[PDB]
Amino acid sequence: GSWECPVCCVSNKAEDSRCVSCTSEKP
Amino acid sequence: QVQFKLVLVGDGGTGKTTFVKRHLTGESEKKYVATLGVEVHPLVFHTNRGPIKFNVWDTAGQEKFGGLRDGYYIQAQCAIIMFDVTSRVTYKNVPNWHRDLVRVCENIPIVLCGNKVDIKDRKVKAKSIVFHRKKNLQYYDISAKSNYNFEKPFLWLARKLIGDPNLEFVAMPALAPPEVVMDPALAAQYEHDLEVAQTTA
Ligand SMILES: Nc1nc2c(ncn2[C@@H]2O[C@H](COP(=O)(O)OP(=O)(O)O)[C@@H](O)[C@H]2O)c(=O)[nH]1
Ligand SMILES: [Mg+2]
Ligand SMILES: [Zn+2]
Repeated sequence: GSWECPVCCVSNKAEDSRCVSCTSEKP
Repeated sequence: QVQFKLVLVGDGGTGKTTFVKRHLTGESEKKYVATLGVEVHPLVFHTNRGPIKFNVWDTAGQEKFGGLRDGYYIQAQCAIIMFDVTSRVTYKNVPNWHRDLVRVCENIPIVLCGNKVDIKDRKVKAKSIVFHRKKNLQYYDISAKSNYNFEKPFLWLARKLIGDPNLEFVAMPALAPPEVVMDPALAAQYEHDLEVAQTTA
């Protein structure tokens, strides 16, 4: 379920509706 | 694909930007992170175990005015702390950077780099460089402008993160040509001093 952030490349969890680092949305 | 977020920190003017920008593909493929005012440079290195990518986070100068926001440090998997060997104060601030980093990231692998060793009039010498020995950190003299020891921090980190002491870079990445000469006689001496200091305690 993990997704890579298109903006900063940080790996996030599926439970996150936006990047823990840069706050960018999940695609 | 094997990639790691690498945060690059240290006092303003230490040469963090010059250093990361040596890697040419990293420079052409960098991504701007507006919310944090950060440029992320994807630095690929080719090792005998395949390609490894360091996404290096480089500030846009905010470090001159205070600590960095948590979001900068968040999910970092490794780091480089840089100071200027021609500026005692940058070395003195190193502990603060470690503290801030570790408060957010903890026991991630960290390399300490003294930059600008191409300069004859060196202030912070090997025998004064002692922070890394205390905290588990590896040290390298570097010179961003001459490409001197450019690859060493990344190699040490790759070995630590993959857990393979025998990891090697098959070839050096394409780098911006040296802007200044790094005296081979100097590099010889500075390496000797470091070795000796490491066996000093
Ligand atoms: N002599 C020398 N100067 C350097 C080196 N690296 C950076 N500088 C200089 O240090 C100044 C600030 O560099 P910069 O990359 O902006 O430092 P930063 O704020 O940490 O990113 C610039 O004038 C650079 O030319 C180096 O390896 N040797
Ligand atoms: Mg900078
Ligand atoms: Zn992000």
